[PDB]
Amino acid sequence: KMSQLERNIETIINTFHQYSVKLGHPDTLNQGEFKELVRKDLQNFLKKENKNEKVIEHIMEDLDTNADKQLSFEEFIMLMARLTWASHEKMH
Amino acid sequence: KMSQLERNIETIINTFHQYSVKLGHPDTLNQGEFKELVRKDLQNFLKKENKNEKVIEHIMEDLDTNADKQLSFEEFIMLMARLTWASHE
Amino acid sequence: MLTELEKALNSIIDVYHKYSLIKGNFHAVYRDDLKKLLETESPQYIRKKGADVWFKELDINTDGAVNFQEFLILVIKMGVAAHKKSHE
Amino acid sequence: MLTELEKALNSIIDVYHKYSLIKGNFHAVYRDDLKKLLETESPQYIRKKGADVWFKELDINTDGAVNFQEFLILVIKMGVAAHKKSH
Ligand SMILES: [Ca+2]
Ligand SMILES: [Ca+2]
Ligand SMILES: [Ca+2]
Ligand SMILES: [Ca+2]
Ligand SMILES: [Ca+2]
Ligand SMILES: [Ca+2]
Ligand SMILES: [Ca+2]
Ligand SMILES: [Ca+2]
Ligand SMILES: [Cl-]
Ligand SMILES: [Cl-]
Repeated sequence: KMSQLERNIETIINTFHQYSVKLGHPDTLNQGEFKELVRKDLQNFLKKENKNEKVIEHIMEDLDTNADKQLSFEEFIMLMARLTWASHEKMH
Repeated sequence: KMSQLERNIETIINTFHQYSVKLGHPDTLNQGEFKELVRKDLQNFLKKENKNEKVIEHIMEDLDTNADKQLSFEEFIMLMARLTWASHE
Repeated sequence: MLTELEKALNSIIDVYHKYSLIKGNFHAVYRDDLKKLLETESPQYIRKKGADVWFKELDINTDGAVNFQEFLILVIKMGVAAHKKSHE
Repeated sequence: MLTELEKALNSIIDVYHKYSLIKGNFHAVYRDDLKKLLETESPQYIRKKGADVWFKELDINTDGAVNFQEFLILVIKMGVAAHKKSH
């Protein structure tokens, strides 16, 4: 009964939750949680970026629009849209 | 008195028009008009693509959302935004 | 091996493709196509806005179509709303 | 040598940065920054909508800022409207 799109969104949310709850505020990602999520769950889409810890750091800084050193889900979803676009583009 | 953003938008509109007006509907780009604009005015941004006429045709076809073989300004501006984004990245 | 998260992102592209292929330009979803997408793919709290209201919101360049990057606005808003729900 | 069209596209990025560099995250334009942007950069037929309405319309992810891709929505709407006016 859950649609294809709804399942994909639930996958995103559950993956964010998996890491956000490890430490600190349970609904945001701190830097270490973000790094863990990217290294494991985006090991292909961010393969080049993962090779440099400082690049992963800059991506989180850029996403962290209220500059509180954590990523809310609202902040994080923008990465998801950007990566979906990037994947769409390279399947040309 | 025109702002910087306004000047940049005027440049876009006037570039579109330089080509759209030459032939056919005066406020849309036909295929030859789009090709000319891309060839000359996007010679750097679309340098690789310009080497293949079929690549440019496909770009236009993608942008042509009402499938009328012409790009309206509405359709064309989506390219300008994509290109700004690509430059930014 | 793509991860489950990566496969979810690619699946989002596939959802869009399901609807852009119905008619016309295959990189465009038109008003009725979006109505069908909202009805099949989105929850009631998203649908209740109205397909025409969503279409007007998503069609940034007002060319009468929703392209893939415009569709991503809906996906972001759906994501943000579902996340809110999942802890409420 | 960039063409004049290409320089116009790069200048759109400069306009965003004039405002995104005011405070906080350099990839973010906050609600007060966006108000200054509309007042300085956009014509009356764009400004009259009001900075709060525009901010809500551009802040797609509701994170309290307008990023560069969100700003491009405003640029698209301003271009379409300007094009309408010019004829
Ligand atoms: Ca946390
Ligand atoms: Ca934050
Ligand atoms: Ca023409
Ligand atoms: Ca057309
Ligand atoms: Ca279609
Ligand atoms: Ca559109
Ligand atoms: Ca800023
Ligand atoms: Ca935002
Ligand atoms: Cl049609
Ligand atoms: Cl701040």
